[PDB]
Amino acid sequence: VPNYNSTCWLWGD
Amino acid sequence: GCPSGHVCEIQAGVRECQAARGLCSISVGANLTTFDGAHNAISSPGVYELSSRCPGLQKNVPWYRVLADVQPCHNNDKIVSKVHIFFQDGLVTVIPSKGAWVNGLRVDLPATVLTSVSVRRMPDGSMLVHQKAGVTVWLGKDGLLDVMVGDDLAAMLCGACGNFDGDQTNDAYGSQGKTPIEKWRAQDFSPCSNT
Amino acid sequence: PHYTTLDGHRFDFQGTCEYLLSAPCHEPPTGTEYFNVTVANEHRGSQAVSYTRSVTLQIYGLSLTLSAQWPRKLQVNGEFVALPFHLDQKLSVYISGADVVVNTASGVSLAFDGDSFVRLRVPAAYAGTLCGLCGNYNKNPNDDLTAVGGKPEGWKVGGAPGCDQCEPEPCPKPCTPEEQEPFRGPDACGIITAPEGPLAPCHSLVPPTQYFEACLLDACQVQGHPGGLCPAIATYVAACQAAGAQLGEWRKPDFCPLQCPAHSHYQLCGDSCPVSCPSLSAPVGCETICREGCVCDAGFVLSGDTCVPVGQCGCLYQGRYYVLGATFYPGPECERLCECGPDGQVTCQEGADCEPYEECRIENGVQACHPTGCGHCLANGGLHYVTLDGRVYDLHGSCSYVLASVCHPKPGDEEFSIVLEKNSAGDPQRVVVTVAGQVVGLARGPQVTVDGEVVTLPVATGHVSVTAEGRNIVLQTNKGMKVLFDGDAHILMSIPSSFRGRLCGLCGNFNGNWSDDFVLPSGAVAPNVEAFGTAWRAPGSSLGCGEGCGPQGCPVCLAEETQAYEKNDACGKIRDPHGPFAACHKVLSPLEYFRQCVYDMCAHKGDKAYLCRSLAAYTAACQAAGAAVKPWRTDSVCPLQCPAHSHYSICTRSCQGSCAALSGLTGCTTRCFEGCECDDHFLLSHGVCIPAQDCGCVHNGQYMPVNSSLMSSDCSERCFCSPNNGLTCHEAGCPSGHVCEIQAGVRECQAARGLCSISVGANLTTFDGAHNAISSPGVYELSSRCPGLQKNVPWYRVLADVQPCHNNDKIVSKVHIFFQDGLVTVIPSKGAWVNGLRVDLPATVLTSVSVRRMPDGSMLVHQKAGVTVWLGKDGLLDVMVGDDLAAMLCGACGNFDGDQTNDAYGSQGKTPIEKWRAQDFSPCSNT
Amino acid sequence: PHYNSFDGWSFDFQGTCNYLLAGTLCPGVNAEGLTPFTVTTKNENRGSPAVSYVRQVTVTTLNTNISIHKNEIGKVRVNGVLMALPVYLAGGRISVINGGSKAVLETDFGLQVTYDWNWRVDVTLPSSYHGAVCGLCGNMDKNHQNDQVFPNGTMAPSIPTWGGSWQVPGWDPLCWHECQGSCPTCPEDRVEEYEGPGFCGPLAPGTGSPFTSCHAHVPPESFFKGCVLDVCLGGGSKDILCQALAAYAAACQAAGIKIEDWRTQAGCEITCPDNSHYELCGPPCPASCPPPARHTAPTVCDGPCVEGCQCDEGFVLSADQCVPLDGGCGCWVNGTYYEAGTEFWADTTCSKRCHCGPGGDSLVCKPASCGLGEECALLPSGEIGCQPTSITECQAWGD
Ligand SMILES: *[C@@H]1O[C@H](CO)[C@@H](O)[C@H](O)[C@H]1NC(C)=O
Ligand SMILES: *[C@@H]1O[C@H](CO)[C@@H](O)[C@H](O)[C@H]1NC(C)=O
Ligand SMILES: *[C@@H]1O[C@H](CO)[C@@H](O)[C@H](O)[C@H]1NC(C)=O
Ligand SMILES: *[C@@H]1O[C@H](CO)[C@@H](O)[C@H](O)[C@H]1NC(C)=O
Ligand SMILES: *[C@@H]1O[C@H](CO)[C@@H](O)[C@H](O)[C@H]1NC(C)=O
Ligand SMILES: *[C@@H]1O[C@H](CO)[C@@H](O)[C@H](O)[C@H]1NC(C)=O
Ligand SMILES: *[C@@H]1O[C@H](CO)[C@@H](O)[C@H](O)[C@H]1NC(C)=O
Ligand SMILES: [Ca+2]
Ligand SMILES: [Ca+2]
Ligand SMILES: [Ca+2]
Ligand SMILES: [Ca+2]
Repeated sequence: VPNYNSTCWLWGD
Repeated sequence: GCPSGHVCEIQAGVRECQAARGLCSISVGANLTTFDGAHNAISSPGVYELSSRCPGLQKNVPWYRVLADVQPCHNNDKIVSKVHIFFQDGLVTVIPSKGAWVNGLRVDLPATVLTSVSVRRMPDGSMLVHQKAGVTVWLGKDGLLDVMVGDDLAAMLCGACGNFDGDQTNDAYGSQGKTPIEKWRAQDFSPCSNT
Repeated sequence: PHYTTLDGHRFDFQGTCEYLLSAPCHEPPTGTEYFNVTVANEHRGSQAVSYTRSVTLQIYGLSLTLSAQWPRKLQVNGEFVALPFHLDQKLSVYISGADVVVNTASGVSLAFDGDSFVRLRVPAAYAGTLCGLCGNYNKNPNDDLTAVGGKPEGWKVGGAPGCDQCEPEPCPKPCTPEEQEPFRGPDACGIITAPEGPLAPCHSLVPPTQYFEACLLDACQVQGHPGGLCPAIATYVAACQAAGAQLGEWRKPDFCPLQCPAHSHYQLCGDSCPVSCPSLSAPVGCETICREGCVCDAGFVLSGDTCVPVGQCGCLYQGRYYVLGATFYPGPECERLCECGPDGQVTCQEGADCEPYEECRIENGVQACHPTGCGHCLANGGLHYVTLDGRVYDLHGSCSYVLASVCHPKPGDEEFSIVLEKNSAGDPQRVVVTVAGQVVGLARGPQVTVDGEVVTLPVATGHVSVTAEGRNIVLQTNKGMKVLFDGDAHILMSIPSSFRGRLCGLCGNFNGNWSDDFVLPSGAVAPNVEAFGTAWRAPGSSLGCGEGCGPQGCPVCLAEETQAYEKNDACGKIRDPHGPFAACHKVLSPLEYFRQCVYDMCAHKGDKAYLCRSLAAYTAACQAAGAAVKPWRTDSVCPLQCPAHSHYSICTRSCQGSCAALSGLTGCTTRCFEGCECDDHFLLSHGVCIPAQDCGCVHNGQYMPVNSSLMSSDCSERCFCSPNNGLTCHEAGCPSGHVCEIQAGVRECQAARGLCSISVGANLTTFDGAHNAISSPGVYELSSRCPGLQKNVPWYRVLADVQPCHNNDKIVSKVHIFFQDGLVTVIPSKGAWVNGLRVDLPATVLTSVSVRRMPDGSMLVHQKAGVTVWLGKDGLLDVMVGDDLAAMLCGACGNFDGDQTNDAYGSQGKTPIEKWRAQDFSPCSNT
Repeated sequence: PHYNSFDGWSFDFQGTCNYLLAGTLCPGVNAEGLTPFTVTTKNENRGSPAVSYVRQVTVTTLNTNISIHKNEIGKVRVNGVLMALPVYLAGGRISVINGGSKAVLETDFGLQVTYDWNWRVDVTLPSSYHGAVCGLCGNMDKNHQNDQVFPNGTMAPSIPTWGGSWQVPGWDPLCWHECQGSCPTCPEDRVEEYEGPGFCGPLAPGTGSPFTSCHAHVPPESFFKGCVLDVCLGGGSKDILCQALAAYAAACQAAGIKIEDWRTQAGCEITCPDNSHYELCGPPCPASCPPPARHTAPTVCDGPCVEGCQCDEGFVLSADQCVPLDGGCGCWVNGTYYEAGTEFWADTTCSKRCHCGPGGDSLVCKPASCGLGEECALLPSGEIGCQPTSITECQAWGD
């Protein structure tokens, strides 16, 4: 499965 | 005057009864028309704020908050009983039938009062109050009222009329997630009504 | 005081000058700079002792100073700035708990809290040449204080002229060499070394024998002083916490409580790097030690003080943080009246350069245009007055007059008028001063009965500072204007405020020739001296006292004073140069007071204005300007008797030795006024002297004696104290039925003449006393000024918002006060509205309304010389008015001229609703 | 702060010390095709204990750590020296590259985690090892409700304790997951007043409001509550509003859709220096002379638009500001970038006081060291610098 390049975002405050 | 307010507008080279862009007619036939395409009845007695300079906005236009009573007044019309225009200096409430109670003192109708405000009973029987570079109120004999503002301000005020951007539903209860009490019911003049 | 060198040397000193503690011997070779710090000393409490006063750090071209006088604030290069002054690569000074720390790129790091402790961490690189009083960096205790000798006070910088000598007597009360202290017991000064207590950890970590012997000297100097107990134990506790230890609570309310500015609470282990206005925690090593101190809650330390509310941190213009609303004048020479913008932008308006004679300079911590002139008025004798300048016109007045009054209103100027009452029958006068719309009585016939508003004001401050400096009493407002009153007729009114031209009167401002050409409001041609008195009259006269002796034989005994001397030969023997009772003749010309001394009255007969009466005035008021007075009572022919346990002195710096820990001593003109000083462990307080047992109370600006019950403004109960334990400012709103008024000169709230109740159990008594309730809903006009009377009443047509609301029983729902300038409307339930927008509940307007929350949740309203209204948490309401408004107001409450009958409470018609009922906030009334 | 995991999950946990953010094998179970990694996040405060915001973000991969401490650049290298915008470690094709308003990295795997210089954090996998994720991101399996388990693998019912469970091993004094004492929660009355136009206004969903096309791609519903909550708990300054709006703007822009202007009508516009060409949509990876100037281009440089004051017009962008085309633009030494001759320390031994001649394509260094009673250990977020050996304390005791 090559189609789940994912991201993690941390938003300030 | 004219049945719909258009005064002090120099168009085509002269002052004329030509409609201005800033126009929120309130409860004319019990339907409120914002600066956009919107119509509804408040259906709630009290003093529900209709317009004011939105807090913290950059334009130097002075605070011009208004408060329209929803008292039934003449035969349950819910027309604006007293336009308590809380100008920055103080209350300049104007009454059609009786004399103006400006700052708590009854004063003569055809006289300027407070600062940069012109008040006068209409010869037909209504009462006009105007603010230079500001809002005006053409409070009628039968309670007809249109809050009128110049074209200079666009989406620079947040009240019951809301934005002037002319978007029909972006001011009516906003869009998606928002907390708009378009019927503010500010409680400084509103009764506590707690039980 | 005692101290330990970084070397480990323990040694002690007591001094009053300004010393230095840490200073490099020379300039550092490279990569570092001079950092010399100067330490000030004062004699505080008793004699032969010292508490530290200030430390001044000079490094990298910036002089940063911290004094005990101003808590948690920094002084930069002679001006007040904010403490989070983050410079570039240096001087990262910030507030750390009770202390403030100067941190630098160089190893130098200073920690100073005031209140008798300074710590200066010095890098190992700074070891070869360190010449501060802290000693050499070799860390050998024996080789300390070797170059300067055994003197622990040899190093000093500057200082007051009288620092060297404590008193003419040899510095009374050296402490007991044997330390015969019954307080060696663990009850007091016995918690720092006694094991199995709250200081157990450092009992092992920190050897407390070095620090214990300092506590015993505190008992010797003063018997169990809380002000001597609180500082030392904390001083040891801080150094103990320097090496981490989980200390127990050493602070007990019985032993030593602590008070802090608003919204600051005490914690033994708290953050050492709280976040300032630039919301950056100091980048230097933090959380190293959890220091004791006071920490703001739900707030941040703005400019190093005040625990400002969140997010109102102001402008960062030019790097120096400037607070909200500060008139920076950031540019040199007051070029621009820049104002700190609401959102951090530096709003700059090009202001004027101010009055030409004034100068823009830095003094008293702020920089702006300040007065540069100087003036003098004397008014020595009872009848005798002196004009503003020139010759003496010598009025023999006998009725209340006005010495000086403003004749042209000015924006920059302030209210300023001083009048001499003259008392009666040509006797010594009594002074009153009017400043900032307030009246203050400087002094009276007795030693001190400072009036102000509360007749009890021993040492008090406010917009004006009054000092009971020995025999005399001095007064200076926010702007320096010196007022003096010896108790006898003598005055010395020093007016340097350059209100040139705009002043007229007895001391009238018409500069020029000696004539001074006094000008009447209409026209002056000088008919006679009595005409000047007749023209100048003041209100409040009892009967309009006549002016002039019957046959005017009062000045004709002067002829008999020529036939025989019949005058002060001895005065001529003393005012003259070979009379050493006056050495200030260089300071002030004696030729006026000389013929004042000859023609006071018939100096040997008749009306008695004696040598005793008036001789002391000149030599007791020439101390205003610095002067040295040799004993005039050399033979003590006129004995200046002392109350008790006291000895007289020409130089009595009663500024020092005040019973309070507060000192608005105005600098005492940097001199000691005449007086009898108490001895031993003396503590002076408004005459009576007590030997250091009871003067343990001190407030923000008013000293409170033992068992005092001082109540401040707003009537929030009282700051009651007790010598054993107390100083707890109990807060409680004044109960209904009383108002915060000066009854017989007491601020404690009492029942005012005018009491128009509304919601005291739904009671409506008239100001007069007729009882009829509202019994109907609406907003009702009650305290209506009667129109067209031109009295002090405004059109504050109060509209009582008596609505059902809570429990549908017509308690006060809201208030509706026009006040001629607004529509102020507060609700006990939800907020306080001004102009239609709600504001913070504890907010007051002197010109409009005094709104503040009572502890139970109640709110009141009050006008400066105006009406007052109560509002309980649940509906409650009283209207307080002073009967100075005798009638002259017609609302629902009657006139209150003092007669029940004349108002007759609306006999022909209802005063509450038939009449005086508002309709502007009523519905249309037509269906 | 406000979180968005590798999994489809968002949460608002508050913290005081380092917590495990990302990583693959906390227990090391999957010993096949093994290239383990781990990244941690840390929360600080600036006056109000109600919430916390990101202060330093730390990662640890293939025997190499990385850290950003909320400033212009650097703190990532293991030796402790700070690193510039483009830099190549040269070991395992690792290179940190920072966008005009971003900061990403790459390796032989191509791991790319982008953290702004001020509390704006984003991670992106290299698709190297994607199987299991150890850290605050959670398992990152299709399901979003199973992400919260303890590092020991046990079921986690207490998500407030999850951060402490995954916190950096050791003792952290005064690190509370939740405000133990009384917490100054913002009043409900100010939220209606402050949510209006001019304060979290454009962020609210509206066709008339700017970037209405940006709403479809990225939902701002999470952003909406965050704006009100972190302005009402705050004092109410306008900077908080700008930083709240910019995050959603950048997110929805990098989602692919273009944005029309909103800075002018909202009153918040960046006073960027030098060329400072503010653009509604402009290219990422601005023109910067690579310290190698010959190595392969990062795969992330071919991407969507990003809102930021592009300086590339006229002068190029280098060393976090604008530098002219004849400017130094880095020293180019062993895949390492030295910026405008900031007189850096090359190594921890303190000998190399190397000034950079960036236009000369070489460095001029000196062999001196701190000494003088200040040994040259690593400073907190700084170059190899002096630190005093020992400092005593003079106690000026008072009565
Ligand atoms: C995942 O692969 C690369 C690595 O960052 C990325 O550029 C790409 O856009 C991702 N895949 C998709 C389909 O977006
Ligand atoms: C009600 O709203 C509608 C919408 O325009 C319109 O008919 C009018 O403005 C209002 N009054 C009446 C009587 O319809
Ligand atoms: C401390 O430094 C300041 C800075 O100029 C200097 O004026 C002052 O004389 C110094 N004090 C001593 C004792 O050297
Ligand atoms: C000085 O005397 C002259 C002569 O008339 C007069 O005009 C002037 O006002 C006097 N100035 C004073 C008294 O200050
Ligand atoms: C203060 O407390 C009571 C009040 O009357 C009194 O007995 C006590 O003696 C007072 N304190 C002193 C030091 O006199
Ligand atoms: C009503 O209350 C007021 C409050 O002071 C009081 O003065 C008055 O005597 C009361 N009257 C009666 C009838 O209780
Ligand atoms: C595992 O989770 C945390 C992390 O160390 C630890 O504190 C806890 O005691 C452990 N719990 C179990 C069930 O082993
Ligand atoms: Ca609209
Ligand atoms: Ca030594
Ligand atoms: Ca009466
Ligand atoms: Ca999952």
